[PDB]
Amino acid sequence: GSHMGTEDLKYSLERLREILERLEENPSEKQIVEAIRAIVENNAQIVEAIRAIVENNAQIVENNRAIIEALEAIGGGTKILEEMKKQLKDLKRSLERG
Amino acid sequence: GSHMGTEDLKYSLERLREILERLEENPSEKQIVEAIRAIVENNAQIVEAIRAIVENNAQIVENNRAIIEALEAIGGGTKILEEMKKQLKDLKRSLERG
Amino acid sequence: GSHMGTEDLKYSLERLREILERLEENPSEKQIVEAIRAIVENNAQIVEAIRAIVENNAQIVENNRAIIEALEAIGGGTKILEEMKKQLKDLKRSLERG
Repeated sequence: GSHMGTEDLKYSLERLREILERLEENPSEKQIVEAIRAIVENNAQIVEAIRAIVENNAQIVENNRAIIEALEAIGGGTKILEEMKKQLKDLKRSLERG
Repeated sequence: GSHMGTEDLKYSLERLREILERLEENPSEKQIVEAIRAIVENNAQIVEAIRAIVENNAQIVENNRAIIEALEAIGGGTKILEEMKKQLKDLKRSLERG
Repeated sequence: GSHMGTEDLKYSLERLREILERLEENPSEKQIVEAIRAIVENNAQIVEAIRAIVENNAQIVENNRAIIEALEAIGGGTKILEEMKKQLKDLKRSLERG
């Protein structure tokens, strides 16, 4: 699995903090570059973490549509059909984004 | 549409990577500032990407409530009413956050 | 509440922008470190904002499962049971991630 945890992001930034503190205490070209490096890598980690979450969210959206279809089946003939079908289409719209 | 894709974030960071590599190979005031600039802009892109996603998530939460109301209708008289109504309120709580 | 708003992230980055602009206009060791500092802090804010959102999303996933159980109850005997139960398990999988 390529899924990244929220805690994983935190731990990476804790290291970044250390580097920052070292930079502030003893400003230098080395510490500046190392600080930037860590930030650049961490930025990727954040996006990658978001990616996995978004992909999961997409599955949830699809799952939500499955509920509607099942609901409309057993609720067949009930007014709710008029509005629940509209929601399904809206979920599809969301499904195609991420 | 102002929606930003996950891939869009990646591509921006790929450019950032290039700048980092140039910085590391040839440290300089120019490369430092340019690296920082790219990071600052990319940070905005991440938040803006999150914004759109969160706004979509808010709509999903509202949509989830719509399912409950439709469900409670056809399930009227069924015990589930006691608990499903509690969920709806919880979804509302989430709806008002983002 | 420890929940952070999307707007909160924006406002922080607006300050970061100002620092960047000052850096670009007058490059200096001071502005470089201050720019990095702000970025490091803002990176934490982004992750913390994500954390709260993800935790909320987890609750939504659980809530979605509650809908299924209520649906399956009133729809008992209906074919939908075969597929809706599969979704519930998939939601559980998502619930255990974040």
